[PDB]
Amino acid sequence: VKESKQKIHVGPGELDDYYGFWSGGHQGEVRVLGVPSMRELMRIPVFNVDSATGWGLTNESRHIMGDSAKFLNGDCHHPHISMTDGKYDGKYLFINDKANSRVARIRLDIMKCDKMITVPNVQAIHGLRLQKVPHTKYVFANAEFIIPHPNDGKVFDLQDENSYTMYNAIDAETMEMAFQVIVDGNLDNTDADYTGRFAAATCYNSERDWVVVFDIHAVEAAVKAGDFITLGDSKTPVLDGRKKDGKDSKFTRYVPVPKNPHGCNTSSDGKYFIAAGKLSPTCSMIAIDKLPDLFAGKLADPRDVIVGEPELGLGPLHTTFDGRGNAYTTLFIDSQVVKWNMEEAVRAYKGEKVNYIKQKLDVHYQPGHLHASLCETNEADGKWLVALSKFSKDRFLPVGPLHPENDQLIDISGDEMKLVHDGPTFAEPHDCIMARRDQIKTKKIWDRNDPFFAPTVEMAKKDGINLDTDNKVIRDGNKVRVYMTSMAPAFGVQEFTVKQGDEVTVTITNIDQIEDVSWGFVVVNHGVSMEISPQQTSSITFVADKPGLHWYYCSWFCHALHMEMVGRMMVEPA
Amino acid sequence: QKIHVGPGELDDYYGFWSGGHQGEVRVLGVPSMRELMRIPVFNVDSATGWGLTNESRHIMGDSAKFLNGDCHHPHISMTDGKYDGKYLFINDKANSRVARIRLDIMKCDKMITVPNVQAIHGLRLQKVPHTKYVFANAEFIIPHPNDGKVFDLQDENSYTMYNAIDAETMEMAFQVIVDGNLDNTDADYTGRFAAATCYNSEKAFDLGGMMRNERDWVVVFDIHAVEAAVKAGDFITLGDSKTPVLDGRKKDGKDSKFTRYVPVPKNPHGCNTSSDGKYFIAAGKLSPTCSMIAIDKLPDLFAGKLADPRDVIVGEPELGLGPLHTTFDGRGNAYTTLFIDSQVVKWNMEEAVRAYKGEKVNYIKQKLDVHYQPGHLHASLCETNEADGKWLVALSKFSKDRFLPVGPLHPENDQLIDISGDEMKLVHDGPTFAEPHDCIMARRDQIKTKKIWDRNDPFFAPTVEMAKKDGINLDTDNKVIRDGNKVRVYMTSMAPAFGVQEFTVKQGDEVTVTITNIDQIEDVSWGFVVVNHGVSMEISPQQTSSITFVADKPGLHWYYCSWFCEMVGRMMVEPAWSHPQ
Ligand code: CUZ
Ligand code: CUA
Ligand SMILES: [Ca+2]
Ligand SMILES: [Cl-]
Ligand SMILES: [Cl-]
Ligand SMILES: [Cl-]
Ligand SMILES: [K+]
Ligand code: NA
Ligand code: NA
Ligand SMILES: [Zn+2]
Ligand SMILES: [Zn+2]
Repeated sequence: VKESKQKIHVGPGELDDYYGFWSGGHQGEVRVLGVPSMRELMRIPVFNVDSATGWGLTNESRHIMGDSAKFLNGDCHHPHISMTDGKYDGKYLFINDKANSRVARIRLDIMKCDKMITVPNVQAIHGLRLQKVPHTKYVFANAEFIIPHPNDGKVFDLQDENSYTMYNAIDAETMEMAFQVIVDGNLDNTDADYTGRFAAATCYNSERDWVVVFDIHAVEAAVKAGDFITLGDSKTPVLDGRKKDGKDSKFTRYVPVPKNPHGCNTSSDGKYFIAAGKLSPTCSMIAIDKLPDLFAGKLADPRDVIVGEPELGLGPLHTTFDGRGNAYTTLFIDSQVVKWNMEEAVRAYKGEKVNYIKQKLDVHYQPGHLHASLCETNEADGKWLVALSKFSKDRFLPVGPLHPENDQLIDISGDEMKLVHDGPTFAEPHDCIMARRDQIKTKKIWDRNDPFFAPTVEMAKKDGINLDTDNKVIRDGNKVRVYMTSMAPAFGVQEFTVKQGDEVTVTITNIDQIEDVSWGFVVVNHGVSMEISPQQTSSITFVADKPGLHWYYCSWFCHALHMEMVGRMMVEPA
Repeated sequence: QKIHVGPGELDDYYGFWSGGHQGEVRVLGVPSMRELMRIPVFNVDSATGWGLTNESRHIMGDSAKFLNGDCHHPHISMTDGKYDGKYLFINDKANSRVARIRLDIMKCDKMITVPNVQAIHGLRLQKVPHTKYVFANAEFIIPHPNDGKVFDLQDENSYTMYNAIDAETMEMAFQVIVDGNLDNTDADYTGRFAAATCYNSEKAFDLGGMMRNERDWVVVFDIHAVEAAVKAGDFITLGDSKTPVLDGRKKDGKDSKFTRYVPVPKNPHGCNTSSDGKYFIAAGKLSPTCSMIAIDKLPDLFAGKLADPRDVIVGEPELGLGPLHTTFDGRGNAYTTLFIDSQVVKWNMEEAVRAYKGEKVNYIKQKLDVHYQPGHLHASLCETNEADGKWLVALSKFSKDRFLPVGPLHPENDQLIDISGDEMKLVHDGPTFAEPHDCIMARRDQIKTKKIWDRNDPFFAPTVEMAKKDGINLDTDNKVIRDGNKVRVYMTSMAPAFGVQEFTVKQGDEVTVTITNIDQIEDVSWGFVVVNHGVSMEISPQQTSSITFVADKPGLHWYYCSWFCEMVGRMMVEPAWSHPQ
């Protein structure tokens, strides 16, 4: 007998035990929470435009975003942390954008998005998860929607032979495409095994849909051999993982699974891909150690890799793991989390009369994703569970027609799940991920060599500027490039003069060394705003389209004399 | 007092937090300090489409071109010196705006760019007889006209102005030219007087210059005299703005009808009306004091019955290093942030005034350490004559080691403090993003929200009129209206499907999609995203929302329901080469 009795209060001066990384949902950002307090410590802009830091306005952010900087929106769902040997290594966080078909990488040492890619020749990146073993070499990303190839407006027919969607592999370290695998059907969610050979995804188009399993080794072998095509103007190797006249691809196997299956979750012992049944009141358990036989043609029926199909309740959507042998599954219709024992389910599937269900806990209301601490790793610790519920109804004060999501913290450390905290959140975060405090190591101040602003350092070099010291205004036709340091009471350049119509770039290097002393820069009535934290260089470009005197000021309260940290841009009329 | 709000319990107060440099307003529950909602205002919100939709860009006007704001000062409208829960107003220092939020729908419903000024900072509301005016400070001195011929702040036509906005119409009411500049502002409990601190009586542009004078001032406005001159036509106008402009500067040492200047040290910052209506209290900042202005001495001051403007000061308590802001428990105590000493100091106002008269008395009751460098602070109901003395939030700018490390950028630390007793007790550290400067609390029963939109709501009434020109009944119609290279899609939305599940256009067509959520259930919000076109918006129950974008890519393009949602559809774009060149 072990009780669930962890402390959930983090009082003043006490620190949280875990980091939580929440998807920002339809709002487009990533959020850092402290767990168990469930307080938001930081917002990391990704696909949104952030007025505060200037993400989406600065030259450094728009460089990372590339052409997709033209979009002001994103739709995030699935945040995941890079792994080495099946354990979080604290290097990167990755997240999808369903709205504009992107994957972004966040560097966890600076807590900023440092790379972003628009996945070519697909629409809507939804499902996303990382290779676990030997490390996160690939980011695996589902493109949800079937589209014509090419999508040039000659063919709109979605049953055309060249209409399909694809499974996507991004090189985690370079954030370039690795390869794409054409599949049958629509892709929903995906996960990876604990060896690197296999990955799997639920599919909902084309009484039984499937989980498609990928032999990533076979895909890799084909790419190395050059046995691939390319699509349109993308150099990405494209492999064909569809069935042809009933004949399987080398790259894929289609495992029949009921019914419009949704969640696709790898157990922390590495034994199972568990697909949540959604319309079927079941989960289906695929034995990963039977997949080699499946691909080698030693099994009579792709159904032979199914070793469990527990009946759990109405509307199973997602599954997580406590590392003790239990799975935890959201029941969307019954509005519960059900705790069940995986090996007992496997024995039940063979016909033994054993109850594998341990507990059903009511949640409020209509849970979608759920996440137990370290569940994506072989160190799953069985301490905390968050269930992310879509309808909060009366659980919080009314706030008008739009309601928050209810993210409920549940103590799973003992035999009985216990609901301990209701956390309201904005714009349907949908899913989250937790890490131990000691798995995350952050920088206190920036490195002057940081790649995040290395292109700005390069630009300064071409102008002969030492960013650590210089306060200079460079004139170049109708372009004006202001460079300044900022510290203690004043901007290093307190006034400058331009001509109406000039394109002004302001680059600021914060040379304060004290942690937490962030600077800001706002140009009044010009739509210009950005952050410059200690030892960072930030830059922003705008046109001086209004004659006269225009004030700029430091936005980030950094000193008793904050109100007075200002400068003047004087714009001479045309 | 209950500190922790368990599952199934509700908060006792609403808190409305400024979004700081991030530009939104945030709704929190107090005392849990959890964020219940975000209200987009000056930011572009991917989730609801604020800043992308036609309804939101119509409210923002020309300023819809800006993707940023910088807000500090949220305030709730009042009737007879008590919150009435109708509106929240807030400033934008970055692009010189004031915005109004309707507290029944929890959305920004009006926005104004204040003409002929730069940087709206200080903002507060008339209390009595109700919030007729929104008072807003423009912080920075600029030339008039600001056409690029004169840049000198010492020119006789370089100045800044105090701004009054009609709260109900969200049009300018008047502007008062002042000497110096403007920082924070508050209003009395009669409707006659408003007051603002000034830190730049020097009209300088550099740090040393702004600190030269031993005293700047709080400028006091006789609003009755301003209104009297407006109705008498005794005003001018600047540029193309019709806003009445009154001159509240001194001439050759002679006071204007509209203003008086009370010398106060030094670069004073906070300007806070006591809840009993007795004082404007200016926080001394560079001076380790607050200056207490007796509001009942102001009529005599404006009537020339006092010899020296300092005669309206009846207290100047020495409190500590860097006083910035003051709030009130309704028990006769004031609470002031000490930015340098990093404390909140509780002090008794009537004893501070006695000490000013020389009566040696210790008016300081407690100094509580906060973490670290507090700016604003706010006690529950402090801006009303119902100040209840229960909760206090101090908003500190350096959180240092109070939270887990999250990289070089740190959160702010908004600390909840129990003040219901004689001893202040720190109960909760609340990390927040992007520097909320200030917040405002309301009792749960002071706020009444709608669960479902009204079909005649002015928020989308222009969209209803557009639909009418097309012969469209929005509650029923699922139709595609073609008009040259414009395509206007109108659909209803309710489970199980979009009312229009596919439509075809020509490459380059300008497509407007208008969706009416005809579902009646509450919490059933719909969303709409067009993949790879940067298009996203919310449609809540009985709302009509619309968004306009160019179909610049040939081929098939999926759209889907984001919120609460298969619920998908297809836009088919015929290639330009198959249509007239
Ligand atoms: Cu803008 S200032 Cu003390 Cu209000 Cu923060
Ligand atoms: Cu930066 Cu004050
Ligand atoms: Ca001064
Ligand atoms: Cl999943
Ligand atoms: Cl257990
Ligand atoms: Cl104030
Ligand atoms: K800060
Ligand atoms: Na990129
Ligand atoms: Na307006
Ligand atoms: Zn999901
Ligand atoms: Zn899901």
